[PDB]
Parts: sequence; structure tokens; C-alpha cells
Amino acid sequence: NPADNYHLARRRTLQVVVSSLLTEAGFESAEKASVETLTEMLQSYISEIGRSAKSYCEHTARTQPTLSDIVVTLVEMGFNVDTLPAYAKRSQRMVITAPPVTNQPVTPKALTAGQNRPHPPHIPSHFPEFPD
Amino acid sequence: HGDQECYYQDDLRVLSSLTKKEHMKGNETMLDFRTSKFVLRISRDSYQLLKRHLQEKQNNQIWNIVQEHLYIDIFDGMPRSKQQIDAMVGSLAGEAKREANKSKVFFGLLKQDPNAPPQNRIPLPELKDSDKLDKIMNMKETTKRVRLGPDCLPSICFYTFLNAYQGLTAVDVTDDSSLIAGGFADSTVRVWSVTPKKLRSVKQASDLSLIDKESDDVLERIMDEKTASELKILYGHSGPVYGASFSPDRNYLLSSSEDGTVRLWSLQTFTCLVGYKGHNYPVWDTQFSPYGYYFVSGGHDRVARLWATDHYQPLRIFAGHLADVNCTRFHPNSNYVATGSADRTVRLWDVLNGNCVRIFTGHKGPIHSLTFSPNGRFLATGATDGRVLLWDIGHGLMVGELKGHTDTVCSLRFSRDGEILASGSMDNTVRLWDAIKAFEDLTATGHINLPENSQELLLGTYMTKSTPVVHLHFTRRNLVLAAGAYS
Amino acid sequence: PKDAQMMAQILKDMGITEYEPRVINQMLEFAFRYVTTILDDAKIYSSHAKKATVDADDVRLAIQCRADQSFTSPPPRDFLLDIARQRNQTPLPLIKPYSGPRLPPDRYCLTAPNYRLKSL
Amino acid sequence: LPSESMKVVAESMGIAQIQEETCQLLTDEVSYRIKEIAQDALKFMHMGKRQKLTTSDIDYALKLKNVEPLYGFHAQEFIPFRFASGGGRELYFYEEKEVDLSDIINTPLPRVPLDVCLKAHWLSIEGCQPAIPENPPRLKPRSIHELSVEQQLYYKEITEACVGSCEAKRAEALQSIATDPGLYQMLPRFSTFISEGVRVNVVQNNLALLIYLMRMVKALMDNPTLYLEKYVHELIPAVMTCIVSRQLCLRPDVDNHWALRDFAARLVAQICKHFSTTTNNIQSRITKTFTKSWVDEKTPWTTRYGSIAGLAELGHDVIKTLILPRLQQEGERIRSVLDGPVLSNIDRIGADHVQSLLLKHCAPVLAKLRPPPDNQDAYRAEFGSLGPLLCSQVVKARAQAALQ
Amino acid sequence: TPLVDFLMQLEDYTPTIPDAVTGYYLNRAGFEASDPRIIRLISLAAQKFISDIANDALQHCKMKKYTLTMEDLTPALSEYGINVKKPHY
Amino acid sequence: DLLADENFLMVTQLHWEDDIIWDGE
Repeated sequence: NPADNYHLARRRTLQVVVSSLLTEAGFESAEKASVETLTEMLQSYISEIGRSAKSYCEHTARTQPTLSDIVVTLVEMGFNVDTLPAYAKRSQRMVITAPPVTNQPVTPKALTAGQNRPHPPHIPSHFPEFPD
Repeated sequence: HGDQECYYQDDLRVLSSLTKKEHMKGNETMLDFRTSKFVLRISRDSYQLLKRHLQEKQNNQIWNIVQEHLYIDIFDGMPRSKQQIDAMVGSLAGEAKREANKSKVFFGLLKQDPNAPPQNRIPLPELKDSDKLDKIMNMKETTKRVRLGPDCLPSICFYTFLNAYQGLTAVDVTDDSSLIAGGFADSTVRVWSVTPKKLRSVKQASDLSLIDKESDDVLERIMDEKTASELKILYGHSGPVYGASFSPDRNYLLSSSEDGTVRLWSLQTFTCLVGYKGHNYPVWDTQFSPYGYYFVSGGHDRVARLWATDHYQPLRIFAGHLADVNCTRFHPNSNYVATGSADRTVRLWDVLNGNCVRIFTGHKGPIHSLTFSPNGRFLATGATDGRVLLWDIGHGLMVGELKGHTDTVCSLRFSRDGEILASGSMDNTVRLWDAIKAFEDLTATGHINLPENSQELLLGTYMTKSTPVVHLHFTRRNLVLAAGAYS
Repeated sequence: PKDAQMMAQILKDMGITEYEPRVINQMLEFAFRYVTTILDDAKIYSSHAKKATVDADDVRLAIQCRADQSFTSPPPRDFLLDIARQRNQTPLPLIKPYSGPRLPPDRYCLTAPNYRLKSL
Repeated sequence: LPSESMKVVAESMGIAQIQEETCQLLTDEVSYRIKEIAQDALKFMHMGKRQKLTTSDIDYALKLKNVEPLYGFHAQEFIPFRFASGGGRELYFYEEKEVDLSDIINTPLPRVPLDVCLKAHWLSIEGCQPAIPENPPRLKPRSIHELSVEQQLYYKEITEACVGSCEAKRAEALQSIATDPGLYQMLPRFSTFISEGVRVNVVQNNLALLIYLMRMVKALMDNPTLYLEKYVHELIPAVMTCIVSRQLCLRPDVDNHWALRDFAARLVAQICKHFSTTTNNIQSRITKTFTKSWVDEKTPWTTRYGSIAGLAELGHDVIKTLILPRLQQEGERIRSVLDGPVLSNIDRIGADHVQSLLLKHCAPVLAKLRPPPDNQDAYRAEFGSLGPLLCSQVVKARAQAALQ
Repeated sequence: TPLVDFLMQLEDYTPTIPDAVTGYYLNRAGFEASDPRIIRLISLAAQKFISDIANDALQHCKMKKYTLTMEDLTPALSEYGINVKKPHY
Repeated sequence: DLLADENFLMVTQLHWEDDIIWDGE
């Protein structure tokens, strides 16, 4: 089902991220409810710097946020931003792969080519052709 | 609560939760119901039996509740049949007075028409030479326009949104069928070009400074070819975009959303220009004026605001509804704003003085679609009861009722001539109604004894493949466009 | 479950026929969050009154002091009609004929030079 | 909500000895807030045009009432977590409640679906709804045929394209057969054209004519709109003639192309035993004809090979039981072809194909019901046909299972 | 300015969260991917927040390791001012 | 149930096993 795969391709990528962050100097074999708790706090954290750094830049009449809008956004969440250059240069740092794409073939349809009929003058040429 | 009407069932379950005082002190809908007066239009033949049972001191307390909490609006008529009373009731403060529906309404079109308002009544904007160039190619489309009627039924071109796994919440098409906007639940507006002409942004300010002016082609030399797509995504709402409205000059997209802002997107730079923050609550609809300067936005805060794209604050606040203003539609002369709502009333508002000049009651569910006749004399409204009620504007009697649809009628439009009203609902059907045989007949009593003309007024039903018809549009050559988001 | 089968009857009494399965799970999560903040404040109010048993007046106090802050409402009708008639009395302004793109003052719009950092 | 659930919550928190009027006071306050939110979450459902009441509607209904949509945890400082929701968790009641932390990492992530695009089509052409796939569905008078001129122009063009003069023409005509919704009420004339064709096309063994007709049968079957089991009777004979009947042309060469058609025929035969199934009529009838084709003595080795192909593609349980006892007749037939010098006939080719198919089918049957121990010379108790090569095929199957 | 000198070193250094997933939850809130190094700082600031909680819940598990529980997250988030909830259903 | 329409369809009642031509001669 590609309908719930719109959400589950990115939430089950955040589950691999928390599973990769709880292994770095830490756990193996965590409880199941403790992983869906922590990946819910992770999605709610990315969605909160999304809403608040957009609010801080648009308060200053801008549309896309700079660095000075996020270092005030993270201050208003209590982050202590200066410890982040040391966290980025870990030797335990890992990369979680992005999710796969549903349309792997992209163009696999031979199609059915049938043309008959024209257009009456109240239908312009850019509308689809009348069928067979 | 058991001996109530069946169409009050969603109203009583909000009351079953209300048992405490402090539960009701923060509801703000039952707080305004307790202070207002139910209007309760009754006849004088039945009011004499009521007042002969209440003026006596044997009862003497239910009469005290009636004259404290209920208005009673009396009118002189032959008594209506049960299926005529059923057609014009269903709203809280229902069946409003005839003294509200007797004000003079300038329901005519601008340019003699005695029902037309003067051009300097509402200060409408000038007609520029590029806007006068639009009407020159508009009447070339009117040359190929077919007369639809009950015989030459129009062709419907459904523009389905195929994937749409972010939920499509708003569609608009330009007046010439050239752009289609989509408001989605992932807080995006997406403009699609439907003509074979890609969406281009204008060049940056460094590129415009080197080119000249008054070259009599500068409307093509400024368009950037480096940016040319069949789809432009617009970001900036922090919530699902519920309204979408193009401007008649094909710039200036409008969008409203759950976050309480109305946004004015340019279609020459494809950025956001203004964010209109007057509601703190979800703005359920917005629409530009048909002349393109003013726009009206209705929200969850039970008002509809009139804006002007020049002020950060509104000009008119239309604040008489008792529930959410679901729809907001301008009149074709843009002197009047129709606001359907969730308290089952449709109200016309004069742009001068902000006064409610008409109150149209008779829907059983929240009104989810309004449209005006191109004459300006009629108004079609649809709601969740599947009923399309056709109202007069100079009289205010809703002379017709179309009851073919099953679920919520979410889109209505008349033809370009006015020959056919097209209705689209959540039944996945596009029904066509004869909008000439519906108004053929068109007071002192407030009703016309409307018939069951629904079967005669049907021309077709056109079931759609699992796709709710969100928008209905009429091409200027009288071709129906519809957009759905296939589920 | 016990408390989850009553949640499907609160929705069906409100006419909600169709709902997601995660709807019941998080209305129970809100109902649990709401009762463990009434009763948490109820024993704070009981220790203020110095009684070892949290009785019904403590829960009457903790409900109406949590409903005074949490569950708000839209503004009332006598407040909306007063700010309407204060606003609708002002006449509509005239329009300058060739002012350009009609916008608010530039401190009320979102049109600024909108800078970004140099990549180096 | 019941009050006997509210006393359980209170005594599991440290608040003991609560009165009934104290406990009834809790369950009318919280039952109002559930009713206040579910009435307010129905506003987001009605403006989302989905009539569903998803899990996110309560997240916006809570945020509207100035209550954090945070669930399962409440932050008294609000600064770390504001009115943004955490979309709860995936929930089931039947969960394991403990997972390994490297199980979640090693699983493949789901595919991000396609982005939203805008396609246009036609609901109505001047009043009439087209049947495109974007749409849901005394002298007696001189009678008219029940097909229209165009309904039959489609027919004549589709049948003259399906006899495979050009390959792109065939492939479209096959897709047109595979998805035309209005191809009912023309289906008697297609079934008669197929049936009649194979019978006058095996008079001279014209392999393409047959491979094209079998592809036409396969294109007729996967069409979901048309009702086929009224034309089910002709289906068993037409496919069977290509797979098991003799070849009037050249058996030795064109047999590989014949074999591609043979695979198509076995797939249609499995469809006959998969669809259209009622008690003891179709599958058992073709199974009985295949078995008496097999028990047949001195059968055309083309027929014998075709019968073997038919009995082989019938599924999991069929092959194991059917082959088991035969483990000697097949070997004796192979030995006779080997001994007799005659090489210019087709007997030797038929024998090699039959032996390879029987051996390959045996390897899953052996791999399926038994461990892979003693794969060297234990198969010599079954006349030593495939032996170590059969063991290697079983090992390849095990490697494929490990990859899965 | 250290934090400007830090962000200019992020054309490399793929972080623990991908930018296709960090950028998805930023696009959900209106934040659009202008600079990919800007995403990697937000992905680093969200890692450091989760890592500081899992490093402080380990100290509340050594006094009573080898399993993270809800009774370890409860005192770990209590100094943060966050009252975590047990499902209790 | 023996009066069900399928029982009477001639695929479930006929000799199409003869229609199969082996060695067309």
C-alpha cells in the first residue's frame, strides 16, 4: 500500500535513527514502547524547529531562515548550541540511509495508442483528445 | 431529548456533554445561544391558539420563558404544507423575519438596469490596458461558447489528482482555464499549468535593470526561461490550506489555512507577498472579488472579514453568524458578500455599512458551497443534507430545491450563460440541473409554494470513479471542468 | 479492552461512524493525561487545606482551576458585536489610482532583502 | 466513562480512600472533555473532506483547545515540547513489548510513494460518459447484429493484429484485450475465433499461429471486467492441443519456441485449476486426462512431454504424490531411447526434455520434505537419475532461500 | 565565531539522521532546504538532545545498564521538567 | 444447490477432452 507508505517511509527512517543513536555508547535490545516513544520525540523536535524558525524569520519579514534564526530558535528550546560542533565530530557518528522509491521502473508502460475524433470549438486544443 | 426532530441529533449530543456550568462557560456557542433570541417564524392563525394558552395564569411560567428567550416573528399567509415547512426550517434562530428580507438589494450587474448599483458606490479599481487586453481575448472565447440548455449537454473534463496522499483540501481554476491551484493537507499550495505553456517566474532585479522600458513587449522580456515548470509548489502555511482563490488578472493567488492566516502568493515571482493575520482560528474559505481588489475570508471565529490587499487590517467585519463561516462568496457586482455557515443559514452582507441584508434559512446541515447566478438575481447553496436550494435575491424565497445528491454538496457553479447549474458532491457524482426551467416563474406571504421539480430539472448524474468532486468550473466556451483527488 | 470499548461508544454517540484505529488510542492517552493532572493538583490542594484524604471538594477545586487555564473558547457575542460596531463605523478609504502593487507598509509585509550565509 | 475505572487510577497514584461522589465528579468532567474534543475533531474531519476522523484530527483539536497534543508524557515547562504533536506510536494490543535494537536497524525502509501530479480526463462527452479506465464501469423485421460497426471494427482490427504480423501491433492488441471494459458482448466471437483457430491450426502445426492464440487466451484471462466461465469449456482443449499434441512441422528445432508456448499453456492450465473452481468438475477432469496420458503406452513423445509439462505445473502437493511411484517407468523410457540407435526421429529430444523437467521438479520436492543429508549416493535408491546434480539443484534452492 | 566556523565544515560529515528525513520534517513546518549544511546542524541539534537524555537515563539505570526502561526515562526527564507518561492501558 | 447456474454450464457437463487433437491426421 503506497498510501501509508507516504508516512511510514519517513517515520521508520526515524526508527533506524533512534536505533542507531541508542547503540552509540549505549544499548542493545531496547523495549518496543521505548523506541516509539523516542522516535515520537524526535519527529516532534524536527517539527518544532520547523514551525519556530519559520516564525522567527517571518517575524523579521523574511521567507527563508538563516543561521541567526535557528540559533535563536534553539536557544528558545534550551539547547546550548555551542556543544554541537563537538557532537558532530564523533568517531561513533553513523549515517542512516534514506528510504527507497516506490516507482523503481519509472517508465515501464508500453501504453495503448488510439486516436479518433477532433474537438468542437468550445474545447481548446490543450484539453485531452476525444477517445476512440 | 427523545421527542425532538431527527435533524437535531448532532445538536443534542453536544448538550448531553454539557452538564456543569463551567463546561458551558467555555463553549462560546451555547454561550451565544443563551443570550440570543430564537426567532421562530409562526403564523397569526397559530399564534392566537398559542397566546390563548399562555396569557392565562394557569401556565404563567412557560409563557415567561417564551417572552424572555424566544422572539416570535408573525407573518400573514395561507398555512404551509408539512413538506413546505420542512423545506424552509432546520437552522438555530430559524426562519428569520420578513423585515430582514425586505431591504433594497442592488442585485444587478455593473456596466440601464434599475437593480444595478452605481459604479462609485463601492470604490472598485481601475481597468488597466492589460486588463482591457484580457477582455478582448475573453470575447473571442465567447464566440465559440455553446448554448447548453437541456438538449446540448456539456462535456465534463475531470482533472483528477492521482496520487494526492497529502489530502487535497482546496482547488481553484482561473477564469480562463489556464491555471489550477491545489491546496493540500501537507501545508502546500501547488499551481499547475493546464495549457501547453510552462509556469515561468519573472527575472530577478539585476536582469530587469539591464533591459529597457516601454518596449511594447516587456510582458515577455521579463519572464525567466531558466525557471519554467509545469508545477510550482508554494510553501509557508503552517497548516492545511483550506481556501484557494485566483485573482481575475491571473496573478495573486490567495490561500487560507488552519494556522489562521490568509496568504497572498504572487504568480509573477511565485513567492508569498502578504500574510493577513486577523483570525486566530482556521480560515475555512477565501475568495477574491471578481474585480480583484477586495477579498473576503471566513473563519472558525464566526466572522467573515473584508480585506483590500492594501491594509494589514480588514475593512468590514461580518459578525452575525452563530457558528463557523464555512463559505464566503462575492456577488458578481462585488457590492454584496454571501456567507454560508455551519448554523444552517446563508447571509448576504452589504459591503457598505457591513449590514446583513438577507438571511436564507432552510438547510439541514452546514453549508459547504455557494454560487451566484451570472444574472446576479439568484443564489444556489449546497450543504451536507444533499440539497441544493435556489434563492431569489430581490425577494429572498429560495424558489427552488434540488434534492438529487446523497452526501455533502461541496461544489456548485452556474454556466457562463446561466443555462445549467452543475453540482458536485461526495457521492462522486456531477449532477447537471436546468437553471432556466428552475427560474421560469420568477409576495405578501414569504413563500411561493415550491414544487418537487427536482426530477424534471435533472439532465444527468455522471458518477465518478471513487473521486469526490471538490471543484466545478465552467470554461468560457461552456465546458465543465472538475477536480477531485482520486481516493 | 474495557476503557477502549467505551471510547468507541462515545464516538458512536457523536455520530462518528468512520475513524482511524489510532483515534481511540490517543483519546485514551488524553483522558489519562487529563485525570493525572486533576488528581495531581487535587492532592496539592489537599495538602494546602491539610487533610489526609482527597475528598470531593479537592477535585471540584482542581477541575475548575484547570478549566480556567486549559480549555478556552472563542470570544463571546457581546464582545464580538462591540468590536464590530467600533470597526464598522469607520468609513472605507479611497484608493490612489496608480500606486502600484497595493500592499501594507513594509514593516507589515514579508518583502525584505532576505539574506543568507556565504558558502566558504 | 465508568467510575470504577477512575478509582483504579486514583489508588494506583497514591490517592486512597476516595468517595463515590468524589469519583463521580471525575468521570463527568473528563467525559465532557472527550465529548468536547471529538465534536471539535469532527470539524477538522469535515474540512479535510475525508469523513474518516484520522489520528491527526485529535492532534489539531487538542491544539485548538490550548492543550498539548503530547500524549503519554506531559511537560510542565512546555519549552522542550510545545503544541507540535508526536503522532503517538504504531499500536496493536498484540505487540511483543520488547524488541532487539538491531532488528529495527537491519530492516529495509518502506518506499516513499510518488508525488502528487495532475492528470486530466473526460467524465462526459456532450452528455455521455466514456468507458475509459478513469471511469468506473407478414414479414418479420430485418434484424441487426448485436455489435456496432465500430464494436466490430475493434474486433476485425484486434483479430488481424493478434495474428502477429507486427510485434508492436500484437502487444497493443494484447493490452487492449487485457483491459477493455466493454469487451463483454463481443466475447463469444473471440472464444469462437480462438477455439476454431487452434483446431484448423493443428491440421498443419503452425507454431506462431498457436503461440499468438495462447497469448490471446492469456490476455483474455487477466481482464477483470469480463465473465469468462461461460466460455470455460473451450479453454481446456485449446491450450492442451498446443502443449501435448504432436507437431506436424519440425519437432527437433522449433521445440524451444514450442516450449515458450508450452510454459504459457501450463500457466493457463494452472489458472483453470486456480480460477473457475467448483466441486470435482474442472481440475480433477484435467488431472485425470493428464494421468491417463501418462499411464498411456507408446504415446507420441511430444504428447508424453506435453502431458509431463501439464502434470508438473499443478502446484505443491500434486507433483510430489504423482511422481513418487513413477520413479522407474521414466528411467526405463530414457534407457530405451538411449539403446535404440534411431537418432533422426524426435524420440531422443523428447526423452532429454522429459528427463530434465522431471529431475528439476524432483529437486524442490526433495528439498521441500526432508533435510539435505546424504546428497551423494542416497538418490541411487531412486534409480540414480539426477543424484549429485539433483543435490546441487537442491543446494541452489537452499541458497535462494537464504537470500530471501 | 566558532559556530560559523563549524557550519562551514559541514559539506562533508553526513550525520546520523539523513537529510532526506530531517528535511522531510523541516518541509512539514515550512522550513525549505536552501542550504544542505543548515539541515545538518538541525539534524545535529536534534541528535544531541536525544543523546543527552539517553546518557542521563543511563546514570539512572546504573544505580538500579543493559536495558532502557520507562522508569529510567522518568527521572531522566524530570530534571528537564518533562513528565513522561506510562501507557497504563 | 444442484440447481445453481454453474452446474448447467457445459464446461462442467461436457466432453471437451475429445476436442483436444493429438496427432492431427
